[PDB]
Amino acid sequence: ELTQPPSVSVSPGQTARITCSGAPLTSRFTYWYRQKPGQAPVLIISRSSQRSSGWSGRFSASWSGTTVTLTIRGVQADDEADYYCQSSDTSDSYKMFGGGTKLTVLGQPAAAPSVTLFPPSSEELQANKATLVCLISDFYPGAVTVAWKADSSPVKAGVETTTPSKQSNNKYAASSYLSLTPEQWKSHKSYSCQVTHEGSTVEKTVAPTEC
Amino acid sequence: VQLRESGPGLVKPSETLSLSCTVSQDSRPSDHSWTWVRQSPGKALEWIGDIHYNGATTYNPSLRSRVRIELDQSIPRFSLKMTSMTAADTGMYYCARNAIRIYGVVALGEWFHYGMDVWGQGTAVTVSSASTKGPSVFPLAPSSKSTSGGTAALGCLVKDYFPEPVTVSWNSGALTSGVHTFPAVLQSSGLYSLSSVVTVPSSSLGTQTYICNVNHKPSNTKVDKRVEPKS
Amino acid sequence: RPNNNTRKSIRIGPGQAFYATGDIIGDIRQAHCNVSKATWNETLGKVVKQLRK
Amino acid sequence: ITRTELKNCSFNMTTELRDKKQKVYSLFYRLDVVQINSNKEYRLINCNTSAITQACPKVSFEPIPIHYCAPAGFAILKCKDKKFNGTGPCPSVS
Ligand SMILES: *[C@@H]1O[C@H](CO)[C@@H](O[C@@H]2O[C@H](CO)[C@@H](O[C@@H]3O[C@H](CO[C@H]4O[C@H](CO[C@H]5O[C@H](CO)[C@@H](O)[C@H](O)[C@@H]5O)[C@@H](O)[C@H](O[C@H]5O[C@H](CO)[C@@H](O)[C@H](O[C@H]6O[C@H](CO)[C@@H](O)[C@H](O)[C@@H]6O)[C@@H]5O)[C@@H]4O)[C@@H](O)[C@H](O[C@H]4O[C@H](CO)[C@@H](O)[C@H](O)[C@@H]4O[C@H]4O[C@H](CO)[C@@H](O)[C@H](O)[C@@H]4O)[C@@H]3O)[C@H](O)[C@H]2NC(C)=O)[C@H](O)[C@H]1NC(C)=O
Ligand SMILES: *[C@@H]1O[C@H](CO[C@@H]2O[C@@H](C)[C@@H](O)[C@@H](O)[C@@H]2O)[C@@H](O[C@@H]2O[C@H](CO)[C@@H](O[C@@H]3O[C@H](CO[C@H]4O[C@H](CO[C@H]5O[C@H](CO)[C@@H](O)[C@H](O)[C@@H]5O)[C@@H](O)[C@H](O)[C@@H]4O)[C@@H](O)[C@H](O[C@H]4O[C@H](CO)[C@@H](O)[C@H](O)[C@@H]4O[C@@H]4O[C@H](CO)[C@@H](O)[C@H](O)[C@H]4NC(C)=O)[C@@H]3O)[C@H](O)[C@H]2NC(C)=O)[C@H](O)[C@H]1NC(C)=O
Ligand SMILES: *[C@@H]1O[C@H](CO)[C@@H](O[C@@H]2O[C@H](CO)[C@@H](O[C@@H]3O[C@H](CO[C@H]4O[C@H](CO)[C@@H](O)[C@H](O[C@H]5O[C@H](CO[C@H]6O[C@H](CO)[C@@H](O)[C@H](O)[C@@H]6O)[C@@H](O)[C@H](O)[C@@H]5O)[C@@H]4O)[C@@H](O)[C@H](O[C@H]4O[C@H](CO)[C@@H](O)[C@H](O)[C@@H]4O)[C@@H]3O)[C@H](O)[C@H]2NC(C)=O)[C@H](O)[C@H]1NC(C)=O
Ligand SMILES: *[C@@H]1O[C@H](CO)[C@@H](O[C@@H]2O[C@H](CO)[C@@H](O[C@@H]3O[C@H](CO[C@H]4O[C@H](CO)[C@@H](O)[C@H](O)[C@@H]4O)[C@@H](O)[C@H](O)[C@@H]3O)[C@H](O)[C@H]2NC(C)=O)[C@H](O)[C@H]1NC(C)=O
Ligand SMILES: *[C@@H]1O[C@H](CO)[C@@H](O[C@@H]2O[C@H](CO)[C@@H](O[C@@H]3O[C@H](CO)[C@@H](O)[C@H](O)[C@@H]3O)[C@H](O)[C@H]2NC(C)=O)[C@H](O)[C@H]1NC(C)=O
Ligand SMILES: *[C@@H]1O[C@H](CO)[C@@H](O[C@@H]2O[C@H](CO)[C@@H](O[C@@H]3O[C@H](CO)[C@@H](O)[C@H](O)[C@@H]3O)[C@H](O)[C@H]2NC(C)=O)[C@H](O)[C@H]1NC(C)=O
Ligand SMILES: *[C@@H]1O[C@H](CO)[C@@H](O[C@@H]2O[C@H](CO)[C@@H](O[C@@H]3O[C@H](CO)[C@@H](O)[C@H](O)[C@@H]3O)[C@H](O)[C@H]2NC(C)=O)[C@H](O)[C@H]1NC(C)=O
Ligand SMILES: *[C@@H]1O[C@H](CO)[C@@H](O)[C@H](O)[C@H]1NC(C)=O
Repeated sequence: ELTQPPSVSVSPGQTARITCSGAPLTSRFTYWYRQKPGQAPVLIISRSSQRSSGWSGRFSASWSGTTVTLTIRGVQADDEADYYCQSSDTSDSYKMFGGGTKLTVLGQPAAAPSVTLFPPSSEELQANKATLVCLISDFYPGAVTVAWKADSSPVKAGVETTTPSKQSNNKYAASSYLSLTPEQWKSHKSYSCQVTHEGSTVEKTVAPTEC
Repeated sequence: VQLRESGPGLVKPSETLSLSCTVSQDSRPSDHSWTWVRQSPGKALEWIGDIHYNGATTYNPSLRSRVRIELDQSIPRFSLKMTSMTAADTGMYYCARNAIRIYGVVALGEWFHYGMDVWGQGTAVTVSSASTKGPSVFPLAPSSKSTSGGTAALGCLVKDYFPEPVTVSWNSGALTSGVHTFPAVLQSSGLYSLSSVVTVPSSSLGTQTYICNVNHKPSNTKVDKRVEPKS
Repeated sequence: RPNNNTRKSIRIGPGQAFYATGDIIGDIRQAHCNVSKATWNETLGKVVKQLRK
Repeated sequence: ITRTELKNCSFNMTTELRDKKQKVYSLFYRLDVVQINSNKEYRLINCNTSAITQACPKVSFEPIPIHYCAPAGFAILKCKDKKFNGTGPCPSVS
């Protein structure tokens, strides 16, 4: 029943502090690792002798009664992901897992997405049903509405908007997907899907029979 | 050194699932003890047990009834099993190696753990009784203005797929300068709809308009489609 | 014994010096004695044979 | 901070001058020391029972062949019989 925090943050270019509390902290040592989203974790710190293992400059570790101290380098920039924590029971049988903290760096730029909104063109107008598309990405952070409209004023119409997910450099790229009939694609309006976060918010148009 | 997974990666809740991993070009695979881990959809990592060429059996006590691991002394095959328990826990299962160095004499307690140091390609496993109809090609039809470079969005989307894995390749992995892929949602049927637009240096394109290659892992996994020369 | 020890001489009284262990360099390990497993199984067999009669 | 078998122990002894004392940290082995009654304070096991005298460093403890030869007017009879069960009448004598 070890305890690793899951939500802490710190400013870039400053020393941080990672802990992991658990009673079976004797014959266990400490794991951590930083799994960037959708990737595989790597060695946070590795034992190459029975004495110690904080030789590399980037990271060091300290030991307390129960909580473990994962000190880190002075610069906390560019390297960010959630840091788990793992250890083994006293009987040298079992490996406990107990979460780990996702860290975010301050001083992040101001949110602004600018992707070109694609139209449903060239395959479904041949088929039975229209496949509606208005993919918006590269926002930071989320909590942005796309505001689907009827002609010049919004209407939800029950369309589906998916979940934000970080990719590349800590930038969520959820996207948004519409789903309706083809008769509506050529009976409703020319259609154009904007985005709204704060202040200046831009859009692009899909256009009808544009070829 | 190299190590990559194997197996289907999908199952119904009633039947036992069994996947494996393959290690090769390793200088010494026999002595190193390895264990498997799983990552829930709520992003909570978990531990399954160690095993050794020695023949040591150990797993997580919460999953003892389900898992029963096997070994191949000839060529390293890393089979795995999970019987009674299947649903909910379904997420991204991994392949890893729990490296071991020695501080002296084995069988004397002198074999300290190096820890996890090499991992697999990464595979995903979820439970859902629905099967896969498969993906069909679907271009996005771009439009370009006159001159001086500028914006260049061109996509080849696929609306229908059931396997969480999606393999994206623009001209069989020819362009790595810019590549982009995004996820989607379940809709009402449960077949998600993943589409990908690639940012390319487009001003005037001649017979280099780039194609798309599909995942489609559960079904026949090969459709090659070219976007229209609209540039 | 795998221990790599060091002579630490400390003068007690006028001339005498007490030679003790310093800090052990190059890891710490347990002492052991190996025995040929195949060669021992034949010796325990020859003994039980002549104890038999 | 985590088998043990040995102790990084210390004490203070006599120095070259009986007026002055000196602390030195040495090491000892388990079972050479047994507890007295925080901060562990130990004790040489021999001080409870008998004295102690360090062996000389230049003394070789390797066993070498030491013949036992008889004085004058006496002789050591050795048995040459291979199967000398117990002790009885050895027929082959030297
Ligand atoms: C009674 O029975 C017992 C039991 O059988 C016998 O007792 C002892 O048993 C011990 C435990 O088995 C054993 O102790 C260790 O021996 C290790 C030997 O390791 C061998 O394999 C290594 C493989 O690792 C590499 O490949 C891996 C994949 O294959 C890869 O994953 C890994 O990353 C590595 O790349 C080899 O590296 C290692 O090489 C040795 O032997 C080679 C033979 O070809 C030789 O070529 C090597 O060096 C040569 O060249 C160099 C450079 O010029 C010269 O300097 C050398 O003199 C030599 O010519 C090398 O000798 C083996 O094949 C040891 O590795 C291990 O030592 C490490 O750990 C100890 C304790 O922690 C350290 O003190 C030590 O310095 C080593 O690691 C430290 O340094 C490294 C280097 O940076 C650090 O990374 C690390 O963090 C540490 O700080 C142990 O010594 C005993 O050897 C064994 N006894 C004997 C005498 O052999 C007992 O002998 C029996 N008794 C009798 C009398 O019968
Ligand atoms: C087995 O046990 C033995 C015996 O250790 C015993 O207990 C320890 C606590 C110590 O008091 C021993 O004297 C005692 O016998 C172990 O052998 C000792 O191990 C310790 C481990 O810490 C060693 O301690 C380090 O000593 C470093 C150097 O100090 C030496 O010289 C001192 C006077 O010299 C002055 O000038 C020199 C430069 O010329 C400076 O380098 C030095 O700092 C002095 O200013 C003398 O008083 C000492 O006894 C010793 O002979 C010292 O630099 C280290 O202290 C630093 O760094 C540590 C981490 O490495 C850190 O933990 C300390 O807190 C400390 O940080 C600060 O450093 C400042 C420097 O000025 C100092 O002012 C602050 O006070 C200090 N912070 C505070 C507060 O603590 C260590 O103290 C010791 O040298 C070993 N024996 C010797 C040779 O004396 C043996 O290791 C054990 N086994 C094993 C293998 O572990
Ligand atoms: C007198 O002789 C009799 C002869 O019968 C002895 O009786 C048996 O003798 C055999 C002789 O080899 C013994 O040895 C072997 O036993 C294993 C099973 O042992 C497992 O359980 C024991 C406790 O009983 C435990 O000590 C072992 O530990 C091994 O594995 C652990 C696992 O750790 C791993 O996972 C953990 C996580 O859980 C990680 O943290 C860790 O890093 C690692 O990854 C290791 O840590 C240990 O170092 C050790 O390796 C085991 O858990 C059998 O499996 C052996 O034989 C079988 O396989 C071989 C190989 O294929 C095959 O040839 C053979 O036919 C078997 O199928 C072997 O039997 C028995 O323990 C012993 N006891 C029994 C059950 O009767 C008697 O003990 C002797 N008396 C004395 C005093 O020595
Ligand atoms: C230091 O002075 C001591 C007191 O004069 C010496 O006496 C004892 O010596 C033994 C030798 O092994 C030490 O080891 C302990 O022995 C006790 C004996 O208890 C046994 O009998 C009782 C009933 O009479 C029974 O209940 C127990 O189960 C035992 O069968 C053990 O109980 C301990 O576990 C341990 O083995 C003693 O520590 C030591 N002290 C005493 C008062 O027993 C000692 O020999 C002198 N020096 C040393 C330490 O060797
Ligand atoms: C037992 O411990 C002793 C002392 O540590 C070991 O002796 C050391 O062996 C090394 C082998 O390379 C010697 O070489 C080099 O010395 C230079 C200069 O001091 C140093 O910078 C290198 O890192 C390296 O140590 C070393 O001089 C020698 N003595 C010392 C003072 O360390 C010995 O090797 C160990 N066990 C045995 C018997 O091999
Ligand atoms: C020989 O070593 C012993 C210890 O085995 C010395 O006795 C006293 O040991 C304590 C242990 O903590 C020393 O600690 C000091 O305590 C004072 C007051 O509580 C504190 O202010 C210091 O910071 C330190 O913690 C103490 O110095 C030492 N002596 C006294 C007067 O208590 C003994 O002194 C050593 N040599 C001999 C036999 O004189
Ligand atoms: C070596 O082998 C000889 C035989 O060549 C043994 O001599 C005989 O040993 C047996 C058993 O020890 C004796 O029988 C017993 O004698 C005891 C009295 O000593 C008696 O209490 C028992 O009821 C039983 O009769 C036997 O008398 C003895 N002598 C002869 C002539 O057979 C000898 O013991 C073996 N051990 C040695 C000496 O290494
Ligand atoms: C002892 O060491 C020698 C060194 O050549 C080795 O040949 C022999 O097998 C060893 N015996 C054992 C079992 O310790």
